[PDB]
Amino acid sequence: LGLPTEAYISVEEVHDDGTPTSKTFEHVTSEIGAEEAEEVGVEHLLRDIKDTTVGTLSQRITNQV
Amino acid sequence: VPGFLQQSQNSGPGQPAVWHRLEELYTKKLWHQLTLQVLDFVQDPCFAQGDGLIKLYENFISEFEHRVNPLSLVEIILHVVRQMTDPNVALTFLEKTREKVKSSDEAVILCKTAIGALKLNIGDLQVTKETIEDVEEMLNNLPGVTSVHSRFYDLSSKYYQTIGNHASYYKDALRFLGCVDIKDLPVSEQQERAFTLGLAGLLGEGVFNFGELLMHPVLESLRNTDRQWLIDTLYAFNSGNVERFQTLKTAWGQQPDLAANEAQLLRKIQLLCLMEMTFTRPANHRQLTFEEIAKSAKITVNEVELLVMKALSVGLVKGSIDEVDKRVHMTWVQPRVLDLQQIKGMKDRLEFWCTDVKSMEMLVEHQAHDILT
Amino acid sequence: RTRLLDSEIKIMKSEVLRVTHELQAMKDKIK
Amino acid sequence: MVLESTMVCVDNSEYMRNGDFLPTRLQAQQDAVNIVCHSKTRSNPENNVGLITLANDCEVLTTLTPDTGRILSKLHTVQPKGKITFCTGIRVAHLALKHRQGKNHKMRIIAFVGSPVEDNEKDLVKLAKRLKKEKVNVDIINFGEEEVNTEKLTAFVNTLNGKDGTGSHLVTVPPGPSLADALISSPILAG
Repeated sequence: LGLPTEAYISVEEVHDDGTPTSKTFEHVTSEIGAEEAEEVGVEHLLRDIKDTTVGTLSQRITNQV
Repeated sequence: VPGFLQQSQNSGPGQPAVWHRLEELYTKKLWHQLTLQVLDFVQDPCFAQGDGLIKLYENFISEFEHRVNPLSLVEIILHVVRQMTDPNVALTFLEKTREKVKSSDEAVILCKTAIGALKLNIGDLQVTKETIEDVEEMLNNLPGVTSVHSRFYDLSSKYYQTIGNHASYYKDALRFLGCVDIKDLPVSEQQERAFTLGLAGLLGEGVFNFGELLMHPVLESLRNTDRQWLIDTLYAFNSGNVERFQTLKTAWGQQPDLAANEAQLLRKIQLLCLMEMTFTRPANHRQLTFEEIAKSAKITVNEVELLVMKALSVGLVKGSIDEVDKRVHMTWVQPRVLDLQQIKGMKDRLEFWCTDVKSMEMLVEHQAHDILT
Repeated sequence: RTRLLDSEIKIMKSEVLRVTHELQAMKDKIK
Repeated sequence: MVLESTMVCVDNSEYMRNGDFLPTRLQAQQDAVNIVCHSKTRSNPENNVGLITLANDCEVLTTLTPDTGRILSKLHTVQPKGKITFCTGIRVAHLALKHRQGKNHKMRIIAFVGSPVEDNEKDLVKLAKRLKKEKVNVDIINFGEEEVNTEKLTAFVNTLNGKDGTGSHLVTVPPGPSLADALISSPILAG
């Protein structure tokens, strides 16, 4: 599910409701970078780049998670 | 100076002993004992103006001590104003000393907070309100002192004094709760401040958040000392909506403020009732008869045909409304907070439906296991 | 007076660090 | 050229602001660090000196280095205000000496106490017995002010150096103003 990296940024502020200190890490959106000739080491063994498995197993994964 | 502290400075009981100790600190050069213990004796208010007059002499001693201004100067100024009494030009002198000697920039922002408060006492919504804006710039984004933010809250509360803007009061009181160290605030003094917060402070149209501030624990416990029925009436306007019995009670709870804004508040509860149907009830019970809205707007059922349109007009939340029975069944709504313990969020609505989905997901797997491969 | 001399000595220590920084700046420039 | 690396712990606090020792206690503390770094340099050029405040924050002000230039810069603008937290700092200093790759260099800690420490005596004594197992010499020079008689520290030093141990000297602050040279002589005379 989701992605391996979790992004947190720690900031100091006054909570509007009034939590004391209000200093904590804040979650931020995270993404995967773009590289070339990187999965030749790994994906070459497997891979499934086709529309054949769309709606065959893709629906199962979404229902699964 | 050493002779002055030994005998003339003494006023309250134990003052000769503490001043003799202060002389030992002066010789020992222990600024920290002078910064905390000596200022702690100054903190005691029994001496009142007399300690403050002595404090001007002690301020010269403090200049030799060179104790950190954010701690030492602010405490000296807190009792310096008591010595000043009515400061027609005394305020300029204390501000001048604070400006001339600054251990840190943070102390300079503390000087600004004092300047604004003194200006507020002599003048209203003039340079002092602009100085309150200047203090926001001076504070910048640093809440580490926390007490400095409370001083910033004090001018923000002073801005509420300068212009009624009860919404500004609602923001400052919330800011005070965040920047207060804890419940270390004198409970009785805060309960007395909460008595005002329970009365004029929450009676002001500025705060009505269905318990976002009202159900916050520290203020409500202090507001318990304030009439409980008035405190209940404040919750009642937000979630009880029309609360006609509470409407009679609100006049009893606080005649000031409520009487002045009774028509405006009546309009606000009518808007609150319209928001209440959609967030509290999603579908089904969200749809309701025009007569219930007539009771909700405390208006006649024939009048509610006209009235629902006015409540709909505010359009605080975008939705779909059918006038067949004035049923809501609307779209987007923003609840200030969820009711109870978010019982709807548990198996009452959410979670239970999610459990049902995975069993159906298993049915998709059973339907086509070979295809999954 | 004596405190001013002590402040000058601290600045002199910073100047010794600055001579090392100048050598580092020269080394980066040399590359 | 005896090889030794010392993780000294400096103190920055409102107590350190007091200038009873020399013009300023912090300046005197900086002077004390200067002599020890010079003494280590005389003993061996490769000797590494590193220091950190033990008050409020106990990280690493400078990683241990043979050159003393970094040590001098860290002493500059030390900025004193944090309340002393000796227990966290002493634990950090001992492990930091192990952290250094060159463990062959002898491991020693010199610390300055400017304020009384609010810690259970048993808790510091338990750390001191662990320090004895680590077998790293620790000598503390109290500066300006300390818990009266440094009783907890005296027990801590005894636990650190018991059973005919190094018995590294613990210097309680001399009452009133103390010359930096007077403070430097006791560590030079014995650890």
